[PDB]
Amino acid sequence: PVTGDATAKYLLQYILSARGICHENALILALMRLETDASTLNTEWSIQQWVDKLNDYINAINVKLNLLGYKIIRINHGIGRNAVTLKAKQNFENTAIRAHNNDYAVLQSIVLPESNRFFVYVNLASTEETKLATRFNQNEIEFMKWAIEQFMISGETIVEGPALETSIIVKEVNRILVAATGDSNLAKWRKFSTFTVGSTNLFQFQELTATDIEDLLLRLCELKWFYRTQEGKFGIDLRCIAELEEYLTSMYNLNTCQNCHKLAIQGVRCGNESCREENEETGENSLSQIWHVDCFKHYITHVSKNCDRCGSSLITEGVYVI
Amino acid sequence: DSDVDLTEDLAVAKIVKENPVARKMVRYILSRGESQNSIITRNKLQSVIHEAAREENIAKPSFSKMFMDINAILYNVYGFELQGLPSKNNMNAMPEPLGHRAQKFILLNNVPHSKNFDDFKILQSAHTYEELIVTGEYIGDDIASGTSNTLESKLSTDRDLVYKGVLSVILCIVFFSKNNILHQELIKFLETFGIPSDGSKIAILNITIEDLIKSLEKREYIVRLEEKSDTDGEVISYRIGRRTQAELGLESLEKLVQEIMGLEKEQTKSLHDDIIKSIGDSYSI
Amino acid sequence: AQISVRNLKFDDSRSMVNLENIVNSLKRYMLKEHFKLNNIAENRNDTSMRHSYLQQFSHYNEFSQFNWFRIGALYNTISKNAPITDHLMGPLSIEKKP
Repeated sequence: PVTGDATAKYLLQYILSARGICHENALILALMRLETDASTLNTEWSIQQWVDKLNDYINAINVKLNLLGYKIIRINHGIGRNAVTLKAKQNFENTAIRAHNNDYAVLQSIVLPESNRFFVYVNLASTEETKLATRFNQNEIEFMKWAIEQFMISGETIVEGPALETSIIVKEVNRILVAATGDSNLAKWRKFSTFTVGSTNLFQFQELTATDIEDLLLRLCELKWFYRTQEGKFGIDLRCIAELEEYLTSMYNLNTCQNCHKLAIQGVRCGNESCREENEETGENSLSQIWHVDCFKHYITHVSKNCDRCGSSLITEGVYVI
Repeated sequence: DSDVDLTEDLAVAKIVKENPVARKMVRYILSRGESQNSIITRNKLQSVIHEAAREENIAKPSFSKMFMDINAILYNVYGFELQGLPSKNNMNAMPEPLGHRAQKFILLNNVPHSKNFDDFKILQSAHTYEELIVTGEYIGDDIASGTSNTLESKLSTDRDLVYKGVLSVILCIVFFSKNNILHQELIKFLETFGIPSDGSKIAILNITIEDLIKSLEKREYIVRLEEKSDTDGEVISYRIGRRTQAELGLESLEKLVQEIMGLEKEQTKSLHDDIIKSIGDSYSI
Repeated sequence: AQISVRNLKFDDSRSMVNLENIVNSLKRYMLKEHFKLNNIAENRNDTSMRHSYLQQFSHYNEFSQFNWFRIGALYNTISKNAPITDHLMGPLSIEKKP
């Protein structure tokens, strides 16, 4: 552990100091910012080589922590391409020097716009008989369970009006649709699927009062578990599903995306009425046939543009999910 | 030389495989030492060791061997070490850390701090502050959005950040105040920062000043001196807790104070001894 | 040697920076206090002369304006050798498994 293991220590500390979730471009920037001292200049390196080295380091860390009961999973966000790249005025790296949104680059000038996968720190021991103590007492754990219950329950809707809120997901979906074909016709299907519906419904909780619920939910959002959209609705963040991939998929039957070992909660869910089998009482892609934004772009662009769920047209497709 | 890392990983893997309870014990330590960010006692360590050994029916490993294994694994993967803590009664009556017999411990990452990466850390942490509370506002239900941290950001919570800043400034005030400051005097100095001294809860932390100080003491950052006296009343003075002594080293404090005032590295002379003079006997060394 | 170093006290108007100078230099982090919003720069005054630039720092007049996040990063990142972690919830993850 002269110098090589120090880089692994620093990468683990940086990934684990961001409340367990941080941006792959940030990981690459930090890796460069650290290796700049390991081998002097550190200039004869390519972006793909940097990504490969980062992936190798993360794999080493993952194998090290797997025997310890921890893992660093790489989970793709619901949003992708430049939509996640924009962040807050693209990447941060006026009257005062504090405004350096497009300065202080690691090299003389380098940009890493490509960004599609997030790094998350979780544990695989579902039972977890050891880690029972937590800053959150049983009351707010029950509140968390009830909240998540409502978040996944609200995903089923019968019909919605043609009121297209200008969210960051719908804009990307429309961009993908126009990229596939610039018809700009009435292909924006009206039905809305909402897994993130904060409309004072949570405040109806019984055990905790309104002020306590507000404080607890504000703290949870501050801890990067539930995210608030621009309209004021609450939603579970990427890390929440990343940690509870098995729990959500086990205790409920939420449909999986085109990937056979990944879970999706936002994107496009055509559904219509020709859902696979019958499940128990719900349809609309109850069991499968859901796609992420990036997955949707990949599937539409490539062969089999029409949905494989007994065949469907692009006009009936594009059921926006939020 | 290059194979040293690989052989060390193999050795720690063999150790943890031969000691399954070590994984659970490391998990429990890493969880409890941060749930409240407090100190861990020797009695608690012994109790958890016995409980785990009885549950797993494995022969109770020696305490020293378990401590060494935990330290080695933490250094290998997390870089953390459970350095010993000098007894609180030593001051009230180079010291090697008596880990094998220390009464209390606390997690500490031993990776040496670099020279300028922390600059990137602080820049990332503080860049967004201008927009988190622009015009005196704050994030939460009070506004229509709560993604001020973007998809992710180094600011972390912004609740623990303000707490750590308050802790750092309180330590700086106490350290250089002849390592002895009265409670009323401490409140008076803190009032220069705008913290409400009338008992009203502070904005960001949502905690009252008295409750904040009580929590700080409960975390052992500063130890209260209840010097009861009839003439001067119940005057209370705050000392530096052993946690800070074993956590905020002299070199670390020197770097901190140097970079607070932003003086050039060239004029670092006359500062190492000046800081030691100012601090006094705050450390049991 | 060390006896003299330890015996000496502080808060006696020591040459470079005393407690008041230390605290006002800590308050010197005004990159957001008034630089960002008010656009007003510090009034430069142009061993004891080094502290002449710190008198004006005592006009905080409020709390929220000052940058507490920056110092919150100075500490817990530079010093204290902080082993901070995420502290993921366990009770939510545990399964009854009847």
